[PDB]
Amino acid sequence: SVPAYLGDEDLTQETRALISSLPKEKGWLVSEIYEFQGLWHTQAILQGILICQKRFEAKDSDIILVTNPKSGTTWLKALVFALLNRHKFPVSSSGNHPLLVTNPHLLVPFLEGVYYESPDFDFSSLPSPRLMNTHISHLSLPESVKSSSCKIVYCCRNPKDMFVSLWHFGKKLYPIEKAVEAFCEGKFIGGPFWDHILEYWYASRENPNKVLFVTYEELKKQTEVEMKRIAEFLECGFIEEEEVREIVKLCSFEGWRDTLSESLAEEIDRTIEEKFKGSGLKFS
Amino acid sequence: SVPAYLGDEDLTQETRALISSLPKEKGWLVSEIYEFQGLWHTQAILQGILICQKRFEAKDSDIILVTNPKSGTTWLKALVFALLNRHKFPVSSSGNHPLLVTNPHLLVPFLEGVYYESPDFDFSSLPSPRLMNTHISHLSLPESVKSSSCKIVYCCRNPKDMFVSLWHFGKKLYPIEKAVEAFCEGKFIGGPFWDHILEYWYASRENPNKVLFVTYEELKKQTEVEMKRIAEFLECGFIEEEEVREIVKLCSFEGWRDTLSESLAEEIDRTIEEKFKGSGLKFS
Repeated sequence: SVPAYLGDEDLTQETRALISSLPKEKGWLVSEIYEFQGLWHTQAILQGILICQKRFEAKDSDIILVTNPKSGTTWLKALVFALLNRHKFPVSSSGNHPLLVTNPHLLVPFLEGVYYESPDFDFSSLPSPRLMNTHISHLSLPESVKSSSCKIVYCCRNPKDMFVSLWHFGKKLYPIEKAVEAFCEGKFIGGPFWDHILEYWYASRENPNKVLFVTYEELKKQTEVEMKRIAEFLECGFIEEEEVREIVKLCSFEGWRDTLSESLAEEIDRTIEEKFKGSGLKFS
Repeated sequence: SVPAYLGDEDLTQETRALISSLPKEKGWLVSEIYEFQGLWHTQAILQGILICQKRFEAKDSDIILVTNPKSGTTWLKALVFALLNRHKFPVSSSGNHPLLVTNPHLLVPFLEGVYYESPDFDFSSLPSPRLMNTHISHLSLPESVKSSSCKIVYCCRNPKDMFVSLWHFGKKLYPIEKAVEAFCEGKFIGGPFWDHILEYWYASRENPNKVLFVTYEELKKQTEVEMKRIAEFLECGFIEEEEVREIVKLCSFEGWRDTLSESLAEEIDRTIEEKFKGSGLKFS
């Protein structure tokens, strides 16, 4: 009858009611999720964001990569990080490049977990500009990130793709057809999914100098194309074609299509089209 | 005729000669390795250690995991980190546990790369006690780590195992028989290998309250056994049997034996036995 007990008890001696007052669901998949600023968070993700907002101090030099919960981010982390550092750490430095020395999930911090398990971590001690990547949805960014001039890179994956993500946990740690109902309803780890996509979409169309929307499927189909387009969203000059090829070349060392059945796909397909009808965002 | 150029140019405007004065090798596998305090480092690893020593401030509360270059450390990182945090983040917290929210290579920092690519990073901002894990060999520890009371966990893998590690790079980025000659000679990324093992061995036998030596092969054979032994090297009380089982159980979601031929194995086998003859350390 009490939220779970996770870390830094101290900062929880005066902050533990807000959490215990939000709507929560249930089932067996996840324990006690809570609805915060419009979305349902696992208790873990929520305690983080909660300070992740109270403390994060953006810098116009930052660059936030936004992705969905549980889908791999390696390549998305290794990729760009390699793009920015082409002179600091030449893409030709092979074994000396940060990607051949340090795991990509230490080089590009997930605030959420940084603030979750290490609430005192000092991001101001990392080098600027900064590269990191998060799960949050628009309307929950650190005041500066919103009122600052960094650069947003939103990396979207088809829901049916993001769905399998959350599903995995339910496989590792009410069949799949049930979990889909929840996903499509929106009271599911990370949803209602059609908003953990549409505001960064309309966010990109509205203020294209701060927010960029890239589909993970196109990032894969034409990697060199999308990268040329990403580097032109937060840079200041020209980028050779061979520059982009040298980067992807370096990063080469880093689904539903086989998990859902036609009906559950169509089911999500029916909600995609609907939720995304008229918005301009069409899913392949 | 100049070492490569890697990051923070600033701190390299007065420090760049030391590097350019150490012995170096060659071949094609690696570019320009340098011998520092007895060992050969890739240029990257060396620039790190170099400040990693000038700056790191140990805390008797720390805990350093020492491992060899390139061999996977996930499970070794996920494992212990889970052991210490059994109350801060209950092993039963499943999806809320730091291991189901943050990649294990961000939770347990590799100083080397932290100091390499982020020289200003403030480790004093992480929570204590601290968990991190490094590649260095004994005689290169931060003054405090040596003159402090933290706790060393050295995780050794058979050389022929560590060898394949360094070899991999030569596969991704002079056949294998040649690389073995270098490994066995010692002027190879990380060697002379029989010392990136024997001082933490005699280090453990000499001061068993600070340095522990665990073979990765036993860590695998009897995971619950070794863990009970690790937790008793840097703790202060009793640990249930089911405690250890709950931890490994949680971490379950996280070679040469097929790469070397009998002759090259025996070749390294001939050097193991020799280098390790009389020392007490015998390899299976």
